[PDB]
Amino acid sequence: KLSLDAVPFHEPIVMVTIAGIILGGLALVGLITYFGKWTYLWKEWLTSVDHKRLGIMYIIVAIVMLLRGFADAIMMRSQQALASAGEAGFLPPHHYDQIFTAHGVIMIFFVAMPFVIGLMNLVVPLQIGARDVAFPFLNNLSFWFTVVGVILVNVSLGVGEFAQTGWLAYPPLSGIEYSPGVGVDYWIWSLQLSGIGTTLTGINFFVTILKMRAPGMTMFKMPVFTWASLCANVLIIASFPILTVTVALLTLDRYLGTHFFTNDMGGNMMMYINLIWAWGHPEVYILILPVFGVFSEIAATFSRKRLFGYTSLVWATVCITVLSFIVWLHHFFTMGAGANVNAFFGITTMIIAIPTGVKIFNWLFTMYQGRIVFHSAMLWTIGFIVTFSVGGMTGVLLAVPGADFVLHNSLFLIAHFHNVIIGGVVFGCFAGMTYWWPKAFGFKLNETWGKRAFWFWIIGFFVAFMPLYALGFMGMTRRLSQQIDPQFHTMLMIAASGAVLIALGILCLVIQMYVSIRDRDQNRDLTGDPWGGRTLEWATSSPPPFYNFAVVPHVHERDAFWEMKEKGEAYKKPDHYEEIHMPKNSGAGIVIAAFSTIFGFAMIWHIWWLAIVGFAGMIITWIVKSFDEDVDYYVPVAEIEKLENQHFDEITKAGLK
Amino acid sequence: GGTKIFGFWIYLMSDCILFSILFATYAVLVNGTAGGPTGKDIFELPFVLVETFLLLFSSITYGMAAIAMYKNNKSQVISWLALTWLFGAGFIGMEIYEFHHLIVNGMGPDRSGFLSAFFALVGTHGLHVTSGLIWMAVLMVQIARRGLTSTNRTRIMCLSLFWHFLDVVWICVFTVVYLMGAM
Amino acid sequence: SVKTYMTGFILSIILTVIPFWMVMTGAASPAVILGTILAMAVVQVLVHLVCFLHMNTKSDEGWNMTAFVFTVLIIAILVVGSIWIMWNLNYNMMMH
Amino acid sequence: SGCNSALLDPKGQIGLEQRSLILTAFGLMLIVVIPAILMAVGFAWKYRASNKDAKYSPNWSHSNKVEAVVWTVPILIIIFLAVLTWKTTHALEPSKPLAHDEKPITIEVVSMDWKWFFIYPEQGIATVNEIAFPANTPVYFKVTSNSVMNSFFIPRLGSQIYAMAGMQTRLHLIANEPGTYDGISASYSGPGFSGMKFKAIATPDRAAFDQWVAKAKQSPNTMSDMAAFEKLAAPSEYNQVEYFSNVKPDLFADVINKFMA
Ligand code: HEO
Ligand SMILES: CCCCCCCC/C=C/CCCCCCCC(=O)OC[C@H](COP(=O)(O)OCCN)OC(=O)CCCCCCC/C=C/CCCCCCCC
Ligand SMILES: CCCCCCCC/C=C\CCCCCCCC(=O)O[C@H](COC(=O)CCCCCCC/C=C/CCCCCCCC)COP(=O)(O)OCCN
Ligand code: HEM
Ligand SMILES: COC(=O)c1sc2ccc([N+](=O)[O-])cc2c1O
Ligand SMILES: [Cu+2]
Repeated sequence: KLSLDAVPFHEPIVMVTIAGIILGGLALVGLITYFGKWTYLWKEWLTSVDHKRLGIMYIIVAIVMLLRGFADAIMMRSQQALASAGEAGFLPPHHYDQIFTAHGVIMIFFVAMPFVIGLMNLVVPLQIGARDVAFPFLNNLSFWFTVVGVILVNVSLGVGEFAQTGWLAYPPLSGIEYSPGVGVDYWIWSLQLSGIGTTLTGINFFVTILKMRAPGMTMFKMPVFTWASLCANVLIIASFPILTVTVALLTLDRYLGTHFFTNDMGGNMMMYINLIWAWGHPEVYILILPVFGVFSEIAATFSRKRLFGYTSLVWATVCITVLSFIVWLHHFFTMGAGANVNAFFGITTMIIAIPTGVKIFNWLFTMYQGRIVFHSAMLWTIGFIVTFSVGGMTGVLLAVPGADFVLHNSLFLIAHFHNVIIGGVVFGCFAGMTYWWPKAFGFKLNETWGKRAFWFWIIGFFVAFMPLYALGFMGMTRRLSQQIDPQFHTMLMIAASGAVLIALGILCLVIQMYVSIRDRDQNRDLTGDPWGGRTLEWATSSPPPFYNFAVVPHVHERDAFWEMKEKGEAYKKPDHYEEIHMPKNSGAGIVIAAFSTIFGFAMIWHIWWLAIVGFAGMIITWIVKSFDEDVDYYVPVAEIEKLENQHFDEITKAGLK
Repeated sequence: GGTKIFGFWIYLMSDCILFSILFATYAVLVNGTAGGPTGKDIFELPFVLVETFLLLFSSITYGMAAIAMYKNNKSQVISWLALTWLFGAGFIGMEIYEFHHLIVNGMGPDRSGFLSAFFALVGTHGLHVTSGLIWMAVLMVQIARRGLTSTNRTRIMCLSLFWHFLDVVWICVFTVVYLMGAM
Repeated sequence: SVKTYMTGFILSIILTVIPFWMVMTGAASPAVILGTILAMAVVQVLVHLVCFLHMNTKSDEGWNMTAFVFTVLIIAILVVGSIWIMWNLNYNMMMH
Repeated sequence: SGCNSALLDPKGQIGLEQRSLILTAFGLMLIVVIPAILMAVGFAWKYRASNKDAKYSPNWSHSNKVEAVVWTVPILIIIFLAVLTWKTTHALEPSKPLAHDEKPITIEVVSMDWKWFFIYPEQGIATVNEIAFPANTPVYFKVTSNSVMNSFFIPRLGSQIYAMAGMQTRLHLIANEPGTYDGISASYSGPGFSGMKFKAIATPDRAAFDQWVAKAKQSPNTMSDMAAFEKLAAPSEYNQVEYFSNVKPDLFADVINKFMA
């Protein structure tokens, strides 16, 4: 029995063109991989326990989902432009609601989160001088759980719908009685599986940073990006359980007819808003803390100057981590709590703003009296300081409950959080991508197209969300689809131009990637240390070896690689390379996530037999992987010798040292 | 080596957060009874006492298994692990008995918000204990097949952390929901 | 550790029985009962941690006492804040 | 930030106080944000890398004066903001009775599928997607929901308070000037959420409000029973203004008790 599946996919509406082009494009890659390398794509990628390849795959998934999230953004902006001035838009309400809920879910969970997790996966083991993450198979399984969530969300665009409830699915509207459709089930199961993956990767990175640091690198000689990653993983471990429990309770309400959040049989629908934001704000700092680290490096790297407030930045990040769990209620001020609770949580939300300001001034004083080379990443850093200051200012303006009563769900809130994400996580992920592109692929991204993309992005964002600040001051609320007030038409037609400019920016980024890959043989980062460098990640070949360090660095100082370059002990060939122990690539994750894609989908549609054979499949593949014993290999000294000789001869072909 | 044990400890901290969220939900919805059971009329505290004794016995037998794992004795480790699994299976079957008795009557999770929260918290602890029992069965099979090898000693320590953490969670459960439920 | 585990067994049995007997047989005001059951639960949790889990400050170069302290601080923040927020809401959600 | 926008040109006392709070917070955060952006661009050009006249001082990490200032001034700003926030939160709490001489006009608001329902309990009126009340007269909104969570928001008057099924929230709003003020649902509720737009006619005086009440009393249909409320509660997106002469004496209480049982 196929159960609730049936065969209305999207036939009444024209969204089967996109479903038609996502299966055609798949066919294209199905041909392209056929006309080329398939065993490479399985042996090296798609089964890797290497943090670098898994981070690259995370970022690839993040970019791919960024294209669909931005398509949703363009459709929403054109729908709001058309609905204002009177004309009925090309999106009915039932589809516009799916579109904004999927934009929020894809962007928070499948664009912003995978991009940050991929940057951390690619960089953190290199910075701490570690060969690999603490739990490599758990990192592969976390990546493939994120892929399971991506696949479930994309399939929601095909068979069935996605939730028409908002990206957090508030409980009364997302209940089984008011949302009988399968959209909230897609939301629930993609989020549950992505949350499992994110929690596992938080455990992986927390343990990697705490335990697998290089000998001699104390915790305050650690790179600042690693500090930000450690704090973000603390937030992941202490928050994503909240999301898991909340979505599990919603699952029980929608499947077993329980009454956690129903409004009738003793259920308290406000407790979901308390819980979903109990994780909501920590996962908002899960996104912004690593990119802070991304700018703590890119500044100190592109100012030719030691990062100013290392202790101040570290303690500000720790304070942000501690305080992110005491601010949640600032997301439902208007729910009706007393003046004491609203005032207390507004005070804590304004208190959690001093560390971020200290970090901003630490970066702009790291630029003080430095050699600022305006590389693309440095432009992204200046843009981040400029726009993130505005976004945080507006957020603190919202942090006061009195202002939030009149600005709770206006377009001013939309402008706030898009200012702090686009000018935050998005700017920091593009900055990190350009900064560490040589440390992942060997090539260097085309700086011309990178600057073009940065300018388009910043200008388009500014000319697309400042109108939303004005609309928030005009009283326009979130998620309006049809018959907008024509009073709002001008600002929405200025925000449409900004969305078009951000489209041009994403196009410039795509062109940048294409030209960099086409011009790969030029700008080949021979030395494996472009744009100066101040951390251990730059003490390796531009594509790092699979072990990424023949001899673990000793890291006597804080800015290890810069100190090694100044001291002259930068590139030393060791007397002997010992055999080193590496984890072996394991495809079990694929299987512990293939049955995760089944189980979720067979749970979204009430296919109980297939959900049981997907859950049993996951658990039994986990048992089988537990029984596996040859999950490691000592790499022969010949391979290490050959790779290190190649790297050191390449250094000799430059200033040899 | 110890990295796996430390990472499982951090995951047990994540599960501490999960159980804290379920405890907050139970504390919110405890008075959310809708013309149904008030807790004091369904908890049957002798049941809770014998169940707490059973789970404490399971924890003690696992501790004996661990101290026998420090010594190089495969047989007694397996024996104590089987005893722990029997205690945990009794625990799980007794909670399935209680949940069945609630479900057959009109006092199911769908009856009221209080019963839904009770079922969430207690059945989540039950599913954790059941997953620990599946893990314990697999660990017994692997110990029998390969002995107390380095991989299995780490798994023994991780499952010890898991089992004692579940016992602590049950301490908090029987204190919060069962005892405070009956004044 | 056998002596430690048996002392934990005895302490946890005498810490589980006492609250159960207090609740079943009364013998105290319904304010002493709550205090004593909460105190016995806290002490029993501490016993299960220090004895059975072998929790010590020196293990894992810290980060095992630190991890539990931070986790229980987050548990306290989440639970207490959720209960305070939901109590204030439910009072503000009333017909009064 | 429009000059004639709803929030930065409010016609209600709560709106005026919230606008004052918004402006004060905006300026007090600007006196630290404008320096941040101005230094981000100045330090960038001045020090540059081409500029050779710059000081180029590497390895200059710690400074006690700079760190002291950067930990001092935001702390002072946030201390003032927290004091102002506590005062304005205890003054602007939606459940505060506004301390006004005039007796408040009680309106019982019930969000429905995609429409707003207003029970005037002392006037006896019922209305859909329209309210009226005397200008400079306190208005006490007892807001609840019938289907899902909404937010009873009049942008030009003040706070937006969440409407919740089975729960009565309180919102006191007073309009200092007459006129028709748009009101919306500020929380997404479903396909017809874009059509949950009502109007609030702040009548010039009690006489105009009484005339509006009489016009509503001249309505053929009533809300005498709960079946009429349920018929009205049927899903409809873009409802038109509709009046009902008399209502069940405790219809709002019964609407809430549908959920609290
Ligand atoms: C990247 C993620 C991110 C980050 C980092 C922030 C940062 C902040 N946010 Fe926002 N936000 C984010 C993303 C969101 N916020 C939200 C919602 C939200 C809400 C209300 C929710 C609602 O009404 O519905 C408030 C009040 C804030 C406030 C703040 C504050 C005070 C900060 C501060 O941390 C900003 C700190 C930075 C500052 C302040 C600028 C730097 C400092 C300078 C330049 C000088 C410093 C001096 C002083 C502070 C005195 N946020 C929502 C929910 C929207 C929705 O889904 O509906 C999202 C997604
Ligand atoms: C049809 C079956 C129905 C069952 C219904 C009851 C629920 C059962 C749930 C079982 C979940 C899985 C339990 C664990 C099985 C696997 C155990 C295992 O592999 O043990 C070893 C394994 C790996 O050891 P290594 O030495 O690193 O191995 C290296 C080589 N791979 O050890 C571990 O550390 C794994 C620990 C597993 C912990 C599992 C925790 C489960 C928590 C469940 C939470 C449920 C929350 C409530 C919601 C439930 C859904 C509504
Ligand atoms: C029905 C509701 C929806 C959810 C259904 C699915 C539930 C979960 C199914 C399983 C997912 C997790 C699989 C975990 C695989 C093993 C993890 C593990 O033990 O990792 C160790 C690492 O050591 C550890 O123990 C890792 C740190 C501790 C992790 C403990 C938690 C693992 C996940 C448990 C389940 C979490 C979610 C449960 C359900 C929650 C509610 C939905 C092995 O990795 P390596 O270090 O490379 O060792 C060699 C491998 N060949
Ligand atoms: C630059 C590209 C983007 C544009 C143009 C854009 C634009 C929009 C628009 C127009 C909306 C609808 C607002 C409304 O009418 O209520 C929206 C909603 C949203 N966006 Fe974006 N967005 C972009 C990228 C992102 C990113 C990067 C994130 C975060 C990772 C994000 C998170 C959200 C969320 C959470 C919502 C609300 C979803 C909901 O209401 O359920 N967006 N965005
Ligand atoms: C729930 O999601 C949706 O309803 C829709 S419609 C639509 C149309 C085009 C694209 N696109 O080009 O990526 C995406 C989507 C999308 O996600
Ligand atoms: Cu927040």
